[PDB]
Amino acid sequence: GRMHAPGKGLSQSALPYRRSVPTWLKLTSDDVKEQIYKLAKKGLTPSQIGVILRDSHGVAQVRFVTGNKILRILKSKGLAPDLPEDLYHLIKKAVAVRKHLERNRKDKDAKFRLILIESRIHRLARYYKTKRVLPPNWKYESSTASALV
Amino acid sequence: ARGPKKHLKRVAAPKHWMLDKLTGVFAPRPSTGPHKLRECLPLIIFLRNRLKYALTGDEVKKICMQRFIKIDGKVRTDITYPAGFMDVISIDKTGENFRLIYDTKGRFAVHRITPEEAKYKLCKVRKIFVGTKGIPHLVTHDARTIRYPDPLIKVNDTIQIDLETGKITDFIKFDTGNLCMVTGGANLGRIGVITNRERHPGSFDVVHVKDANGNSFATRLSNIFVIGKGNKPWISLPRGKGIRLTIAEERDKRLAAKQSSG
Amino acid sequence: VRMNVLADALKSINNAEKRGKRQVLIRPCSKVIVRFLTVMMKHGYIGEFEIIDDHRAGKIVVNLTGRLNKCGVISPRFDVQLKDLEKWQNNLLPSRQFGFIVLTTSAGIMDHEEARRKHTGGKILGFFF
Amino acid sequence: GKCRGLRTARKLRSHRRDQKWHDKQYKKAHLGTALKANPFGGASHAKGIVLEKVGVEAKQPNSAIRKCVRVQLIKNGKKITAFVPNDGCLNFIEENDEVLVAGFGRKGHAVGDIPGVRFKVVKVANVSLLALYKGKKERPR
Amino acid sequence: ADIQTERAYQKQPTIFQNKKRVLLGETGKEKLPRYYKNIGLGFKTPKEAIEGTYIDKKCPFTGNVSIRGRILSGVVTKMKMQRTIVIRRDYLHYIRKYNRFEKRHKNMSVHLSPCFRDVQIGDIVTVGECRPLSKTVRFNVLKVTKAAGTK
RNA sequence: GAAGACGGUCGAACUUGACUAUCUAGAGGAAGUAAAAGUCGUAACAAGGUUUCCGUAGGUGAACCUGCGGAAGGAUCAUUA
RNA sequence: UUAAAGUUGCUGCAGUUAAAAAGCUCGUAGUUGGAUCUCUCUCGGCCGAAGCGUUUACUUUGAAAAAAUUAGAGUGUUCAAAGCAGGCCGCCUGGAUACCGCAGCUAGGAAUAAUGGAAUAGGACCGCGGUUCUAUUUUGUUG
RNA sequence: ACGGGGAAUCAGGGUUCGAUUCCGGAGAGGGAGCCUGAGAAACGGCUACCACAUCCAAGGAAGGCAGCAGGCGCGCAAAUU
Repeated sequence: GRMHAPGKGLSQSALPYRRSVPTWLKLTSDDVKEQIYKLAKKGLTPSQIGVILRDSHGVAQVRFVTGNKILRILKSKGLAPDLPEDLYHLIKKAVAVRKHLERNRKDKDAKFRLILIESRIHRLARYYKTKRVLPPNWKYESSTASALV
Repeated sequence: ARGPKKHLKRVAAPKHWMLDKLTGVFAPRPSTGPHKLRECLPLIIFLRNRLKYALTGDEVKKICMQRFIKIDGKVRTDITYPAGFMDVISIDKTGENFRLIYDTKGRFAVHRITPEEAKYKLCKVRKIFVGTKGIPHLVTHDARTIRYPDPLIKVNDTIQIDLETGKITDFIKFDTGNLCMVTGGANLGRIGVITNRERHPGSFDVVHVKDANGNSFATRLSNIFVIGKGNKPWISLPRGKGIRLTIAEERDKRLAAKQSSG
Repeated sequence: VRMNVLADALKSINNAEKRGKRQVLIRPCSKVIVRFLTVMMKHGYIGEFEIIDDHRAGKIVVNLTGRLNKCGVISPRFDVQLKDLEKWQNNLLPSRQFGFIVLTTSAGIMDHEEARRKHTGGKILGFFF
Repeated sequence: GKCRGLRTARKLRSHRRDQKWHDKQYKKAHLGTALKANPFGGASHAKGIVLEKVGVEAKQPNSAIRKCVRVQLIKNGKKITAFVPNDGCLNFIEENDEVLVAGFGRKGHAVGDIPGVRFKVVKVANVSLLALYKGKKERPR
Repeated sequence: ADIQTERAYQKQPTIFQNKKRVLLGETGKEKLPRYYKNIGLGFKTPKEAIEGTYIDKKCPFTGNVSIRGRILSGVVTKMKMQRTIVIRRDYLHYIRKYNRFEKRHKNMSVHLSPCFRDVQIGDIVTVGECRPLSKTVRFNVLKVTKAAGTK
């Protein structure tokens, strides 16, 4: 059941049992990594690079071809962002709710909807401070967030 | 309180003295001496209760005051003098000699002994220190200090004291394979061979002992008294040989020993 | 959320002996489920079962005999000394003749009659009769 | 449902000792406010001095006059209406007499017919009422 | 001068530091011999105890204390005094009626020697019992292992 | 080497303030309690003769009445292309 | 005052209408958390030292836990409650034993449950080189 | 509320009592200070003060039963100078 919603919805991806790279795929792991470096130099997230190779280049799982997954390729080449992918998209979303909120003060919908985006940020910042992906003094302050994204 | 106690209640007495409940409020309260008051048998209990020589605590006074009683070869006119382990009680008017050794059940025993054995006793070495222009000393468990000991006497060994002179004759060292008696705890009065000694630095050594039937037990190191070199005891032993019978076969001994009657 | 996978996999096979079925599906399986199920099988309560291996966490299909009255879990897994096993098998079992308490000792997941022989305490996992 | 963890004994032990307070049998014996309100102070009996003989009326479905006695207790000065039990037992009592009083039997509640009366006379003038009623003894003056 | 911050002269009291020397002693080296000792329960004396210049009369490696009794442990919480820290010990107390436990904690003020420098809060430390060092302090820090979130 | 004094310290206790707490004399009125089978309506239980109940504001001899907004624990589980 | 009282409920109660679910949601502490991993080096006489391994909880053993009370063994107080006595024709006896929570010592087990161990490799194991300090034996003693 | 050893009840879990003869603490009307001594802040020792109170020739003198008995008071409530 979804965290800050009353919906108990079931929709996801179903990975197959056969874990091997299939027969027709004529891309080696070095060629896939070379594709990933260009698609990251274009300025895409790890969640967007895995889509482009699936749709156009026919790569089902990059973890199945290369042996490593997407983020551990970019963080080993060096072309990786400091704050992670999902924490960025929450901080960037809480900016646009907060930016729109100074225009319309009476909107008590997005005033409630800001706290849910707020309370998801501290759930992730706690996790990243625990796993030491973030420095242990990083805090979300509501005024500096226009220069974090 | 303010200053030391001079009475002993009866229920608060040591259990092994075997004083009954209804004879009085007070128990004999051992005098200060060589032994701890929990580890001793006063001379009033040896004469009145065990030997049945006296009948009241005034007849023990009348017996001891005729100077008929020597404890370790010195005449004792205190009826609450604490006699303890390996102490020789010589009564010369009758001709008996006793040694205080524990038996298998955690008490003392009336152990009559031959006057050829009553000229010596064993002691256990407790602290060894030098001093006073470099002269070495022992301290045994009777507080007997014997200056100029043998250099191969160390702590936890056993000396053999000559009781007329006070001097050491020969000793046993603490090793494995030596015959030992347990003088404290729940395995008290038990005789076995030292198997093993586990060291716990900053705490107590545990000394695993092995019976003559195979019954292994352990104690702390301070409840260990080396009696013999090898397996031969340098003193005599009581009627039971320091080997504790479980209560089933202790029952079987009675219900088979009554069948020798008629 | 699913706290206690062994709890949901025993009330899945409790609720189907009621309804009279001959097979259960119990997903997901841990290996505490397979040890518990093997103890019930060795005392004739269950019969043969098959571990379906998807790459995630297996499911089990268990063929049922009609012999199990009750299958239960104790939560939390209290610690049980061997001198305190009689109170547990008097609160949980229907008689002195049948029924078993499963506890996880350091010698393996076992009964209460096995744990008495090998002289072992453990933590109580559950019961069946 | 109840909490059921293995480290939850402080939640369990302290929920009970707050929930124990809603038990009126618990509270009336642990709060202390009903033992300073008790006229005895937690004694089985007490002595007093008879002020007057007020006789009080029975409750609703049955009619009589219960003969009582207004007592003023010695040990704390409190006043008490106690019931003189059998028949012809007010005729052993005069005013200003010393009376040992008991409870009635319901532990500080009234006993059915009599309204608001929680005590009964036991002895008058240091002789027993059962000794006077059954004629075993004589009233001492 | 990096030691003598006090109003009396900080001096390791067993070591004589005014021995008369000859011309190869004044020209060679100004060598202060240091007093250290071995705590007897398998705690290694640090090299800072053998090479330092700190002076501490309650340090268990260089001062006048002997470690005897219980050897315990705890994690650091507050280092805000002069030479002493606050550790908290965590334990579970069994309640018999409910057959359950409860979280419990107790604090200890404990002396930290200057040989254990660069100690951060939140790491496990072994403590050792000695005589009273102050009104509340009776343990001395013996070895400092670092929390698992270090490198 | 006694009496006695200076100074220090320990400290019972005393005096007067403040905060209290408790034993004690006094008109006035105050609230609930023991009953009441005393008088006017009949609010409620039937569609209880204004369906009832809930919150909230106002007015009275009073049970209450009325304005707003709910609920059915309603007197409808339903009203026709 | 205890049982009766499953009317205080850990075992083991209740919460639509009988007394009772917070108006709704977020949230720190607390409580609870999904699969997964099959003992060796330097010495003494092959057998002991010394080290461990990431730390514990758990479980089993040990030793230490005052007597009296409680349980329980023996014993015809004339029976019994008691007592620690007694029995045989000077001798032969007994005065046992269990239990003694939590905390602290000890040793075996390794299932369960917490926890570590290398991810910008200042990682393991190897032999290679450098820098600083320095053992105490070596030159019949002696500087 | 002196604490334990323990006591009552009890299927299992529990609940309540433990002033009371054994161990440990404290205290001798209330606080305080000492002398002697190995040991006391001792009360069947002393010095004060606060509280009671005995003799007196009115100047003075002596006190401490929560020891055993016994008395009064208190009280529902407890034995022989």
